[PDB]
Amino acid sequence: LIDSKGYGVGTPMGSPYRDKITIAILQLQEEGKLHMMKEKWWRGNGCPEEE
Amino acid sequence: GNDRFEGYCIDLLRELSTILGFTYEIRLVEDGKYGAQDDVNGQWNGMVRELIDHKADLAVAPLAITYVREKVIDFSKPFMTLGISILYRKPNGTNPGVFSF
Amino acid sequence: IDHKADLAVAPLAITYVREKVIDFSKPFMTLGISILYRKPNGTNPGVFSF
Ligand SMILES: CCCCCCCC/C=C\CCCCCCCC(=O)O[C@@H](COC(=O)CCCCCCCCCCCCCCC)COP(=O)([O-])OCC[N+](C)(C)C
Ligand SMILES: O=S1(=O)NCN(C2CC2)c2ccc(F)cc21
Repeated sequence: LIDSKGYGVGTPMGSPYRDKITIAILQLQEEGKLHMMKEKWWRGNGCPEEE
Repeated sequence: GNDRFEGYCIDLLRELSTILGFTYEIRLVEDGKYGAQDDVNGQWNGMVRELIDHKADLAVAPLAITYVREKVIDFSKPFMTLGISILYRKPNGTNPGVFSF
Repeated sequence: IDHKADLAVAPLAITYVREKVIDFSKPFMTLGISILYRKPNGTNPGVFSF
Protein backbone atom coordinates (compact mmCIF):
# COMPACT_ATOMS: atom_id res chain seq x y z
CA LEU A 1 0.00 0.00 0.00
CA ILE A 2 1.33 3.40 -1.03
CA ASP A 3 -1.04 5.18 1.36
CA SER A 4 -4.16 4.32 3.35
CA LYS A 5 -7.63 5.86 2.98
CA GLY A 6 -11.16 4.52 2.96
CA TYR A 7 -14.68 4.54 1.54
CA GLY A 8 -17.00 7.14 3.03
CA VAL A 9 -20.73 7.30 2.35
CA GLY A 10 -20.93 10.90 1.22
CA THR A 11 -23.48 13.33 2.67
CA PRO A 12 -23.95 17.05 1.94
CA MET A 13 -22.46 19.49 4.41
CA GLY A 14 -24.86 19.51 7.35
CA SER A 15 -26.82 16.29 6.82
CA PRO A 16 -28.35 14.70 9.93
CA TYR A 17 -27.92 11.34 8.19
CA ARG A 18 -24.13 11.57 8.67
CA ASP A 19 -24.12 10.37 12.28
CA LYS A 20 -27.01 7.98 11.69
CA ILE A 21 -24.90 6.10 9.14
CA THR A 22 -21.64 6.55 11.10
CA ILE A 23 -23.24 4.66 14.01
CA ALA A 24 -24.86 2.28 11.50
CA ILE A 25 -21.64 1.28 9.69
CA LEU A 26 -20.15 0.53 13.11
CA GLN A 27 -23.22 -1.62 13.81
CA LEU A 28 -22.68 -3.77 10.71
CA GLN A 29 -18.99 -3.98 11.57
CA GLU A 30 -19.20 -5.05 15.23
CA GLU A 31 -21.73 -7.73 14.25
CA GLY A 32 -19.69 -8.94 11.26
CA LYS A 33 -21.88 -8.13 8.24
CA LEU A 34 -19.22 -6.02 6.51
CA HIS A 35 -16.98 -9.10 6.46
CA MET A 36 -19.81 -11.30 5.19
CA MET A 37 -20.53 -9.02 2.24
CA LYS A 38 -16.87 -8.61 1.32
CA GLU A 39 -16.17 -12.35 1.34
CA LYS A 40 -19.21 -12.97 -0.86
CA TRP A 41 -18.25 -10.53 -3.63
CA TRP A 42 -14.43 -10.48 -3.42
CA ARG A 43 -14.56 -14.28 -3.46
CA GLY A 44 -14.53 -16.19 -6.76
CA ASN A 45 -12.18 -18.40 -8.70
CA GLY A 46 -9.16 -18.30 -6.42
CA CYS A 47 -6.06 -18.79 -8.63
CA PRO A 48 -5.01 -22.46 -8.52
CA GLU A 49 -1.95 -22.06 -10.80
CA GLU A 50 0.72 -21.27 -8.18
CA GLU A 51 0.81 -24.52 -6.30
CA GLY B 1 -37.11 -0.63 -10.79
CA ASN B 2 -34.31 -0.52 -8.25
CA ASP B 3 -33.97 -4.31 -8.42
CA ARG B 4 -31.42 -4.77 -11.22
CA PHE B 5 -28.53 -3.62 -9.04
CA GLU B 6 -26.34 -6.01 -7.03
CA GLY B 7 -22.92 -6.11 -5.40
CA TYR B 8 -21.32 -5.16 -2.11
CA CYS B 9 -22.45 -1.55 -2.24
CA ILE B 10 -26.09 -2.39 -3.01
CA ASP B 11 -26.30 -5.18 -0.43
CA LEU B 12 -24.94 -2.64 2.04
CA LEU B 13 -27.50 0.02 1.11
CA ARG B 14 -30.48 -2.17 1.99
CA GLU B 15 -28.82 -2.79 5.37
CA LEU B 16 -28.69 0.93 6.13
CA SER B 17 -32.35 1.41 5.25
CA THR B 18 -33.33 -1.56 7.41
CA ILE B 19 -31.72 -0.01 10.50
CA LEU B 20 -32.54 3.65 9.82
CA GLY B 21 -35.80 3.49 7.86
CA PHE B 22 -36.31 4.81 4.30
CA THR B 23 -36.92 3.41 0.81
CA TYR B 24 -33.96 4.37 -1.35
CA GLU B 25 -34.12 5.32 -5.05
CA ILE B 26 -30.83 4.67 -6.87
CA ARG B 27 -29.97 7.33 -9.45
CA LEU B 28 -26.75 7.08 -11.48
CA VAL B 29 -24.71 10.23 -12.05
CA GLU B 30 -24.96 11.27 -15.69
CA ASP B 31 -21.52 12.89 -15.77
CA GLY B 32 -19.99 9.48 -15.08
CA LYS B 33 -17.30 10.87 -12.78
CA TYR B 34 -16.79 10.94 -9.02
CA GLY B 35 -15.49 14.43 -8.35
CA ALA B 36 -12.63 16.78 -9.16
CA GLN B 37 -12.05 20.51 -8.77
CA ASP B 38 -11.06 22.06 -12.09
CA ASP B 39 -8.34 24.72 -12.02
CA VAL B 40 -10.19 27.05 -14.43
CA ASN B 41 -13.65 27.60 -12.92
CA GLY B 42 -13.49 26.33 -9.33
CA GLN B 43 -16.36 23.95 -10.06
CA TRP B 44 -16.76 20.20 -9.66
CA ASN B 45 -17.68 16.89 -11.37
CA GLY B 46 -19.92 13.95 -10.66
CA MET B 47 -20.90 12.51 -7.23
CA VAL B 48 -19.36 15.47 -5.37
CA ARG B 49 -21.37 18.27 -7.02
CA GLU B 50 -24.57 16.17 -6.86
CA LEU B 51 -24.19 16.52 -3.09
CA ILE B 52 -23.05 20.16 -3.20
CA ASP B 53 -25.99 21.31 -5.32
CA HIS B 54 -28.40 19.17 -3.22
CA LYS B 55 -29.45 16.97 -6.16
CA ALA B 56 -28.83 13.98 -3.87
CA ASP B 57 -29.02 12.85 -0.25
CA LEU B 58 -26.35 10.13 -0.09
CA ALA B 59 -23.55 8.90 -2.34
CA VAL B 60 -23.26 5.23 -1.39
CA ALA B 61 -20.44 4.28 -3.74
CA PRO B 62 -16.65 3.73 -3.94
CA LEU B 63 -16.01 7.33 -2.93
CA ALA B 64 -12.66 7.49 -1.13
CA ILE B 65 -12.03 9.95 1.69
CA THR B 66 -9.50 12.51 0.50
CA TYR B 67 -8.50 15.88 1.94
CA VAL B 68 -10.10 18.05 -0.74
CA ARG B 69 -13.43 16.23 -0.89
CA GLU B 70 -14.43 16.51 2.76
CA LYS B 71 -13.91 20.28 2.69
CA VAL B 72 -17.18 20.46 0.70
CA ILE B 73 -19.17 17.27 1.44
CA ASP B 74 -19.26 15.31 4.70
CA PHE B 75 -18.32 11.64 4.61
CA SER B 76 -19.22 8.96 7.11
CA LYS B 77 -16.60 6.74 8.74
CA PRO B 78 -15.08 4.11 6.39
CA PHE B 79 -16.78 0.86 5.50
CA MET B 80 -13.77 -0.53 3.61
CA THR B 81 -9.99 -0.13 4.01
CA LEU B 82 -7.99 0.45 0.83
CA GLY B 83 -4.71 2.02 -0.23
CA ILE B 84 -3.13 2.91 -3.58
CA SER B 85 -1.23 -0.05 -5.05
CA ILE B 86 0.20 -1.22 -8.38
CA LEU B 87 -1.37 -3.73 -10.75
CA TYR B 88 0.98 -5.56 -13.11
CA ARG B 89 1.11 -8.83 -15.06
CA LYS B 90 2.11 -12.00 -13.31
CA PRO B 91 5.45 -13.10 -14.84
CA ASN B 92 4.64 -16.15 -16.97
CA GLY B 93 8.25 -17.21 -17.54
CA THR B 94 10.62 -19.42 -15.59
CA ASN B 95 14.17 -18.43 -14.68
CA PRO B 96 16.77 -20.44 -16.64
CA GLY B 97 18.99 -21.59 -13.74
CA VAL B 98 20.57 -24.05 -16.15
CA PHE B 99 22.78 -25.86 -13.69
CA SER B 100 20.34 -26.52 -10.79
CA PHE B 101 22.10 -29.77 -9.79
CA ILE C 1 -19.04 13.40 28.89
CA ASP C 2 -19.00 15.87 31.76
CA HIS C 3 -16.75 18.31 29.80
CA LYS C 4 -13.67 17.97 32.01
CA ALA C 5 -11.08 17.83 29.21
CA ASP C 6 -11.54 18.62 25.52
CA LEU C 7 -9.56 16.11 23.45
CA ALA C 8 -8.82 12.42 24.00
CA VAL C 9 -5.56 11.90 22.13
CA ALA C 10 -4.80 8.30 23.12
CA PRO C 11 -5.26 4.72 21.75
CA LEU C 12 -9.04 5.10 21.90
CA ALA C 13 -10.54 2.78 19.27
CA ILE C 14 -13.71 3.57 17.33
CA THR C 15 -16.35 1.16 18.62
CA TYR C 16 -20.13 1.09 18.44
CA VAL C 17 -20.90 1.74 22.11
CA ARG C 18 -18.48 4.66 22.37
CA GLU C 19 -19.69 6.44 19.22
CA LYS C 20 -23.18 6.89 20.68
CA VAL C 21 -21.70 8.81 23.63
CA ILE C 22 -18.59 10.67 22.45
CA ASP C 23 -17.60 11.96 19.02
CA PHE C 24 -14.43 10.55 17.48
CA SER C 25 -12.60 11.90 14.47
CA LYS C 26 -11.64 9.76 11.50
CA PRO C 27 -8.79 7.30 12.22
CA PHE C 28 -5.11 7.92 12.45
CA MET C 29 -4.19 4.25 12.76
CA THR C 30 -5.87 1.02 11.68
CA LEU C 31 -6.28 -1.78 14.22
CA GLY C 32 -7.44 -5.37 14.27
CA ILE C 33 -7.77 -7.91 17.06
CA SER C 34 -5.24 -10.72 16.77
CA ILE C 35 -3.43 -13.34 18.82
CA LEU C 36 -0.06 -12.91 20.56
CA TYR C 37 1.32 -16.40 21.19
CA ARG C 38 4.89 -17.74 21.67
CA LYS C 39 7.11 -18.70 18.79
CA PRO C 40 8.04 -22.42 18.94
CA ASN C 41 11.46 -23.82 19.85
CA GLY C 42 14.51 -24.51 17.74
CA THR C 43 15.40 -27.99 16.60
CA ASN C 44 19.19 -27.40 16.24
CA PRO C 45 19.92 -29.90 13.41
CA GLY C 46 23.14 -31.47 14.63
CA VAL C 47 26.32 -32.06 12.66
CA PHE C 48 25.83 -35.82 13.11
CA SER C 49 22.32 -35.70 11.66
CA PHE C 50 23.10 -38.36 9.05
C1 LIG D 1 28.87 -34.21 -4.11
C2 LIG D 1 28.49 -35.40 -5.01
C3 LIG D 1 29.27 -35.36 -6.33
C4 LIG D 1 30.80 -35.31 -6.10
C5 LIG D 1 31.57 -35.20 -7.44
C6 LIG D 1 32.53 -33.98 -7.50
C7 LIG D 1 31.97 -32.73 -6.78
C8 LIG D 1 33.09 -31.83 -6.22
C9 LIG D 1 34.05 -31.39 -7.35
C10 LIG D 1 34.03 -30.13 -7.80
C11 LIG D 1 33.07 -29.08 -7.18
C12 LIG D 1 32.35 -28.25 -8.28
C13 LIG D 1 31.43 -27.16 -7.69
C14 LIG D 1 32.18 -25.83 -7.41
C15 LIG D 1 31.51 -24.97 -6.30
C16 LIG D 1 29.97 -24.90 -6.45
C17 LIG D 1 29.48 -23.47 -6.75
C18 LIG D 1 30.22 -22.87 -7.97
O1 LIG D 1 30.82 -21.84 -7.86
O2 LIG D 1 30.19 -23.57 -9.21
C19 LIG D 1 29.90 -22.81 -10.35
C20 LIG D 1 29.88 -23.74 -11.57
O3 LIG D 1 31.07 -24.51 -11.55
C21 LIG D 1 31.05 -25.68 -12.34
O4 LIG D 1 30.77 -25.62 -13.49
C22 LIG D 1 31.39 -27.04 -11.69
C23 LIG D 1 32.12 -28.04 -12.62
C24 LIG D 1 32.47 -29.36 -11.88
C25 LIG D 1 33.58 -30.18 -12.57
C26 LIG D 1 34.27 -31.18 -11.60
C27 LIG D 1 34.29 -32.64 -12.14
C28 LIG D 1 35.47 -33.46 -11.58
C29 LIG D 1 36.18 -34.33 -12.66
C30 LIG D 1 37.73 -34.22 -12.57
C31 LIG D 1 38.49 -35.40 -13.22
C32 LIG D 1 39.97 -35.46 -12.76
C33 LIG D 1 40.46 -36.91 -12.49
C34 LIG D 1 41.80 -37.24 -13.19
C35 LIG D 1 43.04 -36.76 -12.41
C36 LIG D 1 44.02 -37.91 -12.10
C37 LIG D 1 28.55 -22.11 -10.19
O5 LIG D 1 28.02 -21.83 -11.48
P1 LIG D 1 27.91 -20.24 -11.95
O6 LIG D 1 28.38 -20.12 -13.38
O7 LIG D 1 28.78 -19.39 -11.05
O8 LIG D 1 26.33 -19.75 -11.84
C38 LIG D 1 25.31 -20.62 -12.31
C39 LIG D 1 25.05 -20.27 -13.81
N1 LIG D 1 23.67 -19.71 -14.00
C40 LIG D 1 23.74 -18.29 -13.60
C41 LIG D 1 23.37 -19.84 -15.44
C42 LIG D 1 22.52 -20.31 -13.27
O1 LIG E 1 -8.77 8.49 5.33
S1 LIG E 1 -9.08 8.10 6.66
O2 LIG E 1 -10.37 8.43 7.17
N1 LIG E 1 -7.95 8.75 7.63
C1 LIG E 1 -6.63 8.17 7.38
N2 LIG E 1 -6.62 6.77 7.73
C2 LIG E 1 -5.51 6.27 8.53
C3 LIG E 1 -4.22 6.99 8.46
C4 LIG E 1 -4.35 5.64 7.84
C5 LIG E 1 -7.62 5.89 7.37
C6 LIG E 1 -7.45 4.52 7.53
C7 LIG E 1 -8.44 3.64 7.16
C8 LIG E 1 -9.61 4.16 6.67
F1 LIG E 1 -10.60 3.29 6.32
C9 LIG E 1 -9.83 5.50 6.51
C10 LIG E 1 -8.84 6.39 6.85
